[PDB]
Amino acid sequence: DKLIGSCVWGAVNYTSNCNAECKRRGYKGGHCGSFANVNCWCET
Repeated sequence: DKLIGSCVWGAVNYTSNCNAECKRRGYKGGHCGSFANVNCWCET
């Protein structure tokens, strides 16, 4: 998975629309994961 933004509010590069963000960038989709779902991971 490609990381390109923080799912948790406060962290640098915050992006709530993880799914849309990934789609907009150039990935099929995206989903928040990692520790406490703080990182947004784009489905490669």
